Parts: sequence; C-alpha cells; structure tokens
Amino acid sequence: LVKQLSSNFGAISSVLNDILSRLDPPEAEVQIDRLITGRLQSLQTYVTQ
Amino acid sequence: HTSSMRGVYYPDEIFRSDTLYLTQDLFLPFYSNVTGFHTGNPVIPFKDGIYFAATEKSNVVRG
Amino acid sequence: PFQQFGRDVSDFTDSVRDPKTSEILDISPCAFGGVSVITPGTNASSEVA
Amino acid sequence: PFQQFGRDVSDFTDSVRDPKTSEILDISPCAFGGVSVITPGTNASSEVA
Amino acid sequence: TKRSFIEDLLFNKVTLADAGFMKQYGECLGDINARDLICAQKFNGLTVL
Amino acid sequence: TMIFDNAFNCTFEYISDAKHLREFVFKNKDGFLYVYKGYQPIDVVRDLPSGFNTLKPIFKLPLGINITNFRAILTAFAAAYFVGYLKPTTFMLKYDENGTITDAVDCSQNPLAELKCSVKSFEIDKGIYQTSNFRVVPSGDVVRFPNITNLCPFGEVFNATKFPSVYAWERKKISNC
Repeated sequence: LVKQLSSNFGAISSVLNDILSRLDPPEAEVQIDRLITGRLQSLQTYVTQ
Repeated sequence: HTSSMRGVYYPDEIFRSDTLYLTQDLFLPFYSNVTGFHTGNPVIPFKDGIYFAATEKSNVVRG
Repeated sequence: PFQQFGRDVSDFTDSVRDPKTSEILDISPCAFGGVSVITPGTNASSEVA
Repeated sequence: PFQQFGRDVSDFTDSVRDPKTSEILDISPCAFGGVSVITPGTNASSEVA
Repeated sequence: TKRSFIEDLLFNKVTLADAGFMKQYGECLGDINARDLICAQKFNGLTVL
Repeated sequence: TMIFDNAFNCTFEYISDAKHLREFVFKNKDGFLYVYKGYQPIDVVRDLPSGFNTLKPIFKLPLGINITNFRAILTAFAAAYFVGYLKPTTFMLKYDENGTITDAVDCSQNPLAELKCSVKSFEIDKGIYQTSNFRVVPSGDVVRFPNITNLCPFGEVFNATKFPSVYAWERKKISNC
C-alpha cells in the first residue's frame, strides 16, 4: 500500500506539488484526477484484502 | 442578541417527504452574534449575508 | 405554493405541479425488472415458462 | 557532506540540512488523524466528548 | 513481569514486528505506566490502533 | 425622498401592489437576490424571542447587481435592527409531515451536532462513532537558502585608504557578484 502511492497512474509524476508548477490548471485537473482514481483503486483493493 | 435557532429557510423549491436532507447552501448558523440597533438610527452595515428581523408592530422597518 | 416540483429520498424527481392548469401530482415509476426463464430440462421436454 | 536531503522508508523526504548555516535536521510530521465523538446517548443526556 | 516463563518465551520469540518495516506506519508505541508514551506518525497517513 | 432624487439611468421597473415579528434574509449568489419572509406572534420586547420560524421565499429578482450595503430605515418614530451576518456552513433539515421543517441541526457549533449530521439521525445511541478528520493549519513559514556564494567586494570600494580627486575620479568594474 505504501509503494503503490508512488505510482504514475497515467500522469506526469507521482509526486504532488510537482505537476502544479509546470502545467496549466485545466490540464492539472486531469493530471490530479488520474492520480486520485489510481490511489482510490489501490486503496479499495487494500480494503478488500 | 443571539440567533438561537433562527434563520432556517428553504434552500430550494424541492418538496421532500419524511427524510433527513443535508443542505450545504443554507446559512445563518445557530447561536450567532447579531448587532441590534435598538434605539432606529440610519447605519450602513456590511453585506454578503444578513438576518433582517423586526420586532416592532405596524411595520416600522419597511425599507 | 412556492414549491414547483419535488424529489424523493433517492434524489430523483418524484412529483411536479402542472404548468398549464390543475396542479396535481405527477410521474410514478414504470414496470421493469429482470425476466427469468423456468425450464424443466431440455432432455425432458421443450416447454418454457 | 555530499548528502543534501534525506528520505524515509516510505519514499518521503525526512530531513535536509540548513542551506544558510548551522546544518541540522529538518521537518517531522505533524499531528493528524480521525476525530471521534463520544456520546452517552441523546435520550440520556446532551453531553459530548 | 506479570507473565509466566512460557508466556515470556512466546512474547520474546515471535515478537519480531518485521524489523526494518516497523516504521512504515504511525503508532504511539509505549505504555502510560512507563511515563514515556512516545507518539510517532508518518506522512503516508497509515496508523495502527 | 431618496426615490425622487435622480433618474439618470433607470431599468427593471417592477411594482408589486395589492406584537409582530417579520424576519427577512437576503442572499446574493451569481447575481440573484433571494428574499425570504416569516412571521411569528411574539410578546416580549427585550430581544429576538426563541423559536424556529421557518422562512418562506417571496421574491427572487436577480437584478444583476452586487449589493454591498443597506440603509435608509423609516423615521418619525420601538425600532431595532437585529441584523446578523452569516457564514457558509452545512445544515441537516428535518422534513416532517405536510412538507414542514420545524427542526434543523447546525453542524458547526458542537461535536454532537456534527455527529448527528454525519449519521443522519436526531437521536444518537451510545458509543464511539468516527465522524471526520482533524488537521493542523500551519501558522508561520520558514524560508532558507544558501546565504552567499560570491560575496561582493563592496568593503574594498567603501573602506579604502584614499580616494582620488574630482577631476581625476576613477570608476570601478564590479560585476558577477
């Protein structure tokens, strides 16, 4: 669960505060939504296990 | 001098049966601090949300 | 009098006043569901319920 | 001396020297968590912890 | 200690806690009797009650 | 008299013609003035009496105006204001028979109210129930960077043994510092 947090779920980088200083807000919306969806799926799998 | 459970308005036009709806746009939190000018005197308070209650008969505060 | 339409507990539009005249209640859900097939066995017969 | 900053086992920045002077350690995580409410029953009383 | 010899052997042989991976989660280890009660948290947000 | 003062630019003319406690609440959101009204027969003259007094909307004229003040109370006079500001918060509204509210819980004053709003119930049983998560808001700010890399030799220019004359003044070429 810890190692899955640093995973690029289709985004530019898996670290916050990095895609907000090099991209536009409208693109940052999707760049954050992808990571949010990936982390939610990982946490749901963890909760099921 | 305290809005004890006062200022509860209908947030929308939706009719609801027996249930417990959670409203986010509703304002005027309970037990607030109102500023009553019980004297009347023309004053210019702030805005973006108010609670204009009149406890005087014959509709004194009408404008 | 001020309320125009109304929703249900499931956040779905239940009733609404008639805009033309004779303001009364409105739509109820229709019939739906999963149709099941009852078969006594293909080798036995060809009937089906 | 060659080490500027340091990360933890969870791939998170743990500490870093002071770039100005008096090179010491750095940020520790702050207090957080989920606040719970203790209620002895609404019908019994109105206290809350 | 208020435990028996067998209980001490059981609590001193299997209590490895995965040395090296114990810091992968926040926890307030210790007891209130020892007056130390060290609270430790992590940036990952994982806590063990 | 404030009406007949001036009529330079006028628009959106709408005249609707046809103790006591009349409450009014005004809301401006995306250029929409929401006006509510409520009545309650009271007898005390001290302050706002206790009660609920469900409000009723009457007018929703947008007017596309960002209102910021209100004044010009009546004259020739008890006359109070009892005006109170509001903040955006969450509320749990009970809906009894016939579509009346008669009861509400503000989830911003006590942890018990927040618990009542979380489980969607007015009568809470005994026990511990996780409601939300708390966070510590940072107050200050720390900014640290390398102090100096190439210190500028301003001390050699300012603090020197002697300076030339005015007719024979000498300049400097201090750069990359």
